[PDB]
Amino acid sequence: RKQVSDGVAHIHASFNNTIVTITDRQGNALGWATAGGSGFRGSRKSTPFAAQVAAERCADAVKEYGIKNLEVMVKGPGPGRESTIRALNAAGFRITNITDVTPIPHNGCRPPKKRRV
Amino acid sequence: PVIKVRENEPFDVALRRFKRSCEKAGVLAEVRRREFYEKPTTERKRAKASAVKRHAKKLARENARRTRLY
Amino acid sequence: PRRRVIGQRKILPDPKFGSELLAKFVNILMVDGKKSTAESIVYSALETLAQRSGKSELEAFEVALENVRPTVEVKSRRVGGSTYQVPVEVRPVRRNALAMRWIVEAARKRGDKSMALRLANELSDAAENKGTAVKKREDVHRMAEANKAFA
RNA sequence: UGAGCCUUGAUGUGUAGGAUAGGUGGGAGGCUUUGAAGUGUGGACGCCAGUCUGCAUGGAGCCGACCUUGAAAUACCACC
RNA sequence: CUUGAGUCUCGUAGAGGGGGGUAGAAUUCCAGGUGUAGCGGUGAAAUGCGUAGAGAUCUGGAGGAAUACCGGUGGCGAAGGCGGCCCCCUGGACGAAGACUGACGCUCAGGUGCGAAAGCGUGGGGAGCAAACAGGAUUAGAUACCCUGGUAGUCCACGCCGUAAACGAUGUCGACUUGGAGGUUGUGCCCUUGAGGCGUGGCUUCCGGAGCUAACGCGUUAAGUCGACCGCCUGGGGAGUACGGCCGCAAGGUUAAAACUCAAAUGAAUUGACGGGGGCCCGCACAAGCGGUGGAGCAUGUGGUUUAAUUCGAUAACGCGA
RNA sequence: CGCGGGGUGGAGCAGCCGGUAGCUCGUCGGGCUCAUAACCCGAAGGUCGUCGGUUCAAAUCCGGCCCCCGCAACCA
RNA sequence: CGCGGGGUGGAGCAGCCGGUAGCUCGUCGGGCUCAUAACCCGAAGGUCGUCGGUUCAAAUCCGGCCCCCGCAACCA
Repeated sequence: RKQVSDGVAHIHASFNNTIVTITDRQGNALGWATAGGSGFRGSRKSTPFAAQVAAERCADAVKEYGIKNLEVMVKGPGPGRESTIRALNAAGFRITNITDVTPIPHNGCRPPKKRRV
Repeated sequence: PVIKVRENEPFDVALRRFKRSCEKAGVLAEVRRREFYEKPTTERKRAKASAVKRHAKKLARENARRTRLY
Repeated sequence: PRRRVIGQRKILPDPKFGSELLAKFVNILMVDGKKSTAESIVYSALETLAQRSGKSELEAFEVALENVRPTVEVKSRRVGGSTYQVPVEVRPVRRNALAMRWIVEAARKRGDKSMALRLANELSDAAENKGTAVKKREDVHRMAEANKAFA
């Protein structure tokens, strides 16, 4: 595999599960990991800790690519948002940019109905 | 909330800054709001109710303040 | 309780070695307020243990204790629909107690004949890092690890 | 992109162990100015101990039955 | 005659209406790249989608619907309602001065029109959402709430429907009666010496006086003090139902009884009690621990059954009166 | 009369080779429960309609009989 | 009869060189749990159908037999 110095970390942070995907700067995904994949289910995988460990796993996976610089793109609302980036930092990439990329419509599609609980 | 880490800037500081930016944006809040459909009526009601509450806080409480507690 | 925290009561150190911890252990062991018998048993356990491992009577005991002390235990919050066991850092006073209690339990369980002998055996096991108390400790730790997501 | 083949190279951890022993027969010394041991490392394999090999440097020696072992040297060798 | 009512002049603010363009974000799908085992979902799960390569991620395309921020107890409209930006057609409101008309006004049974959402008809459209429906949960059951899907419908055109807690639960028009704090939109003067100072008009939010009110409350935007016109009520149920008429493609709307039946039904406020309302606090209430009961045998009391009688009582009763 | 389903624990639905002998509601038992329809634990109820035989496994494969079904055909 | 797959822990799917001897659900113990399941930890169950041999590694490569598959061909 071709080594690459700089890339992006996409952090899809949902309410139920965090997904971290490291990619090159062009768009092509190198590796990924998830809180659900990291051995957490239901209550556990919707937590900051879980997200962090997913991030760590992802980092581990893209060791062979030899990535030093990293820009982070954080998507969605969740626990795995601050935690994940911290984890990434710990894992030892130079974090270059921290971007928020939550899809906010400018009033477009009707959301689903409100839950009655 | 696009941000770039400055030269010889700590990670933690950067993170904090990012968080602040996010807060300013009100992105999370927006997301929360758009999770489910709010009927127009409901939306109206909240807005008016909230306004009323605010008004109550401002004036009635001020009146109370004039008189000492003990 | 709700209203007021209270200062822990005064405990006398045991006559043989002059130790608070030892005294506490003896107390824990004791049943039906027969302290003397319990203390004798404890002493016996110590002596045998000392013979086995060398060192001193007290030092060996301490070492044994060390291998069964829990860094972290869990508690049940249960805020959700289902129960969530949450880990908590267990304080110095409590940890020591817990280990002792576990040891005692192990001793009680054990299939050897005399109580003192059983206790000694348990201590030895603890020192070596096998046995019942140690297992219990591991389990406790394991649970905490499992539920580390909650904090 | 799959896949054969004349050919010349590499590849092979039961534990005894100089340590990454496939087996049979002919055998006691093969290689060394169409350049030997030691050093620098480019690319491969890997059971992390090492093994083969490119180019540079070096210029007069490394490896044998060995002590062990159910089987002995990749001292040269042909058959696969 | 000019004070009401209207016309003309110049401005002003506006999601007022109709028509036609366009912009950007986001969702969905399609095609392709990267990539590898999960994704999704919940209180927890499962159905569901995934190694036939999903989810994630990037590129390109399609199409529909709605318009983040601005945005406000802000604005406009008779009400219903109206929200990206641009243009075309178009209705009303307000102010400034003048000039004109000269009571031309107010209200309105029948009548006529406009009238959310759903619904209907014909023809288009269809991304998202979603009655119905299906499956998965939950449950005693769950024809629900939750989850995964999902069709009418929502969108457009032209017709119909004519109702909503269509509410300020407050008809319209006019006059008069103490105050304060704002918002919005004009406009006159003033050294705008500055975001200001002093007025004067329109619409508007809150508080409160007199008065009014069953009280709650209303209070110059009246539910006060009066006048003009209209609409409507006459105990609760039966019933806004039946019959008949009129209207409607239908759904149904509208008009609108009676028998029979009860002595109530209601409104506001009051004291409690209660709440799977909220705040503060306590108790071996939980938590933290130690020892029990529930199994055994016996003692003992009770229930029951039996008995000639198994004395009567207790049932925070049951080693209780004893 | 002939031909396809088969015959059970208070009723019902029981895993192609005969060795598995049930599950639902029900009744009792006891605490939960402010109250139960509860959740949960355990307990009494058979013949496998019947008469026989192939075989140690038989109700469980076959010969006949009694019924319940279903059949479709008939009727001077 | 001839020819391609191979034959296992209660069932199933097990990493080209023979030295690795499993994973899922299952049963039991415990941990947590209101519950149940999910979840965590650990524990009993082999022959590798079989008979042999190349070799210290063999079920793990080969010679035969018993079956399960699959084959496609045949039948006076």
